[PDB]
Amino acid sequence: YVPPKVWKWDKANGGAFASVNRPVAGPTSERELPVGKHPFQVYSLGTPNGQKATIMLEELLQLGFSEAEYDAWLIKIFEGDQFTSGFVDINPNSKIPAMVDRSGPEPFRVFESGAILMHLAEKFGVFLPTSGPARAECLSWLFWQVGSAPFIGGGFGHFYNYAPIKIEYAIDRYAMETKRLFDVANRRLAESRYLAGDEYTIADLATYTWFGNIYRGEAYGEAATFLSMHEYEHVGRWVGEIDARPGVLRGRLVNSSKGLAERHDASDFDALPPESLQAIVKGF
Amino acid sequence: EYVPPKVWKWDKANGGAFASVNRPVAGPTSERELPVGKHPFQVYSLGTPNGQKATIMLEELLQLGFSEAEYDAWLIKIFEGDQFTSGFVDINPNSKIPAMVDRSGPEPFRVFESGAILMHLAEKFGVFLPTSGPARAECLSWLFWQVGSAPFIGGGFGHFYNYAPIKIEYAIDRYAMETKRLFDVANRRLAESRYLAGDEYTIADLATYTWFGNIYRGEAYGEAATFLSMHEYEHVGRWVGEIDARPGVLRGRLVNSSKGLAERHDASDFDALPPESLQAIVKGF
Ligand SMILES: N[C@@H](CCC(=O)N[C@@H](CS)C(=O)NCC(=O)O)C(=O)O
Ligand SMILES: N[C@@H](CCC(=O)N[C@@H](CS)C(=O)NCC(=O)O)C(=O)O
Ligand SMILES: N[C@@H](CCC(=O)N[C@@H](CS)C(=O)NCC(=O)O)C(=O)O
Ligand SMILES: N[C@@H](CCC(=O)N[C@@H](CS)C(=O)NCC(=O)O)C(=O)O
Repeated sequence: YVPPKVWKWDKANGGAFASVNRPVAGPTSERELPVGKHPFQVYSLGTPNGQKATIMLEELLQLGFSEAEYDAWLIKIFEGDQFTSGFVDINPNSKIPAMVDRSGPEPFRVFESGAILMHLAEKFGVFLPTSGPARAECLSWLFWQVGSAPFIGGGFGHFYNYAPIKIEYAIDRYAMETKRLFDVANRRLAESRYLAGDEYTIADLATYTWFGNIYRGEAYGEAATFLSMHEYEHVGRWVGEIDARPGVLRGRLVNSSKGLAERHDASDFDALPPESLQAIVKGF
Repeated sequence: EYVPPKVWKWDKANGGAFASVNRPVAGPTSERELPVGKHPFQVYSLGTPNGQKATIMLEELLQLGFSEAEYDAWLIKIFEGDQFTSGFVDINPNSKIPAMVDRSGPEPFRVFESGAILMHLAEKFGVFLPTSGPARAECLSWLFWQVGSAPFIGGGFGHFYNYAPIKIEYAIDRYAMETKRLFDVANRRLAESRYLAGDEYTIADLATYTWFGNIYRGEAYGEAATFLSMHEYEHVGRWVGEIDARPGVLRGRLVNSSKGLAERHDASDFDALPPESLQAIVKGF
């Protein structure tokens, strides 16, 4: 194989995502989004990125902020729901999560999980230092997470778990980088309880959804063995602490095949068996 | 066909040119302190698109008269492992450029990641980022979009098309397709808006412009502009052309660059270059 002078879209690419991945953006059909009664309207799926948004909102509800009540509407990314006119209008990039803030007289969109986390942390004044050097430390780790997850999911996850052919050079490239990123976190968590200081912030939440899912064996087949996750004992400590947070236990279940399809009221969780909200096990 | 082992082992080089630095472990590999100059901001960087975000931002602030944005930009040679000295790891645990130390107050502190540097500076000086209101959310959305998507352009497309030792059709196709999709996102936005997050230039534009302009104008990744049909993105081209004319862009692009200044330690340093370099875009080597 020799790359052509001009790339053309003529072959399938993406494995399980080959029915949605395209070289062009924009909507593929006309459909409006549903709107509920609560101030925050979230359009998402319970992947690590969706979980950032729904955990953040559940964290705010644990603190008593009624302005954080939310409707979490299901977006099925294997089905192309991210390409409806209504979804593209709230996220031009056609990825979950995306949100509409309806808490004021004029609604507006917020897209990208990092922007959603920042927006909510700034609105309520929690989980992000409002000023001082600690703010810069938190932002540094949050942007680090956003800039590095593509290597873990779009790189390692894709080539290890979804690509139709196993490609040694690509698997090696992204397995190596994923381990390096876990080592960055592990070395930080050897010296600090949380990534950006002594307290849990949005930088921890953002990293945790990805790292905990991989570390505890729930993501990408046998990846936890493949990547020698046992090496990262400080990551493990921090995953265990965050796993225990009530807002994490609730938020991780939203838009999830193992939890709630959607969330429209706090009482929706009463439909689940009590075991679904109990401690995330660590052993085998 | 290849069969992955049960447990991954680091048994083969990976990275092409970058195989002399890419590792599955983090942390410092030598003890060396960072140099420190006289100015309030100390930047440790290289004039890649990500380094240019930092140096352009500082030059934009100096363009507005903010003397508190004066800076030393020290060169970090990423092919040679300068990013793994103890001094550099101390300011960026992730060992990537740009990173900086804010020495403007009584206690210095690190800021790492280009997006965090842009936000830190925009918040400090109250410019290039709406301080409140729905426009702030729009700006942050586009800025995080840039940071979350550049890995597909550089770590995906650029790597497989330009650096990997073997041309891998599936990987080149995956990331060429995604790079084009991201250009199309920007192109469709810029068809309806002068800038990404509204009518005015913000840090979201600066962050995206360094990458998109370098690819679009033909200076990144060999023949990528022809390969990716850059001529298709006329609104990206219009926006690149507008940002190209800003003096802070023209100066900041030249910092830590093999076609500009190796380092910046004072505003007069630019008088070492041909004067035309400050007046029109210079394409990198
Ligand atoms: N940088 C983005 C990444 C979001 C992302 O990868 N979303 C995925 C699910 S986790 C998605 O919606 N993919 C749809 C698609 O690629 O078509 C963020 O942090 O929100
Ligand atoms: N178009 C995407 C569809 C899959 C997708 O969006 N995956 C998510 C995780 S479910 C991902 O890798 N997100 C990267 C990030 O968060 O930056 C692809 O082909 O990789
Ligand atoms: N998300 C990071 C990406 C920074 C990045 O990719 N830095 C590259 C040069 S542009 C680097 O220093 N690479 C060194 C290495 O990989 O060893 C940011 O926006 O700052
Ligand atoms: N370790 C890196 C070294 C090269 C590198 O860091 N490249 C930069 C551009 S020079 C990149 O793609 N950064 C991704 C980003 O900005 O998110 C690799 O092999 O990809």
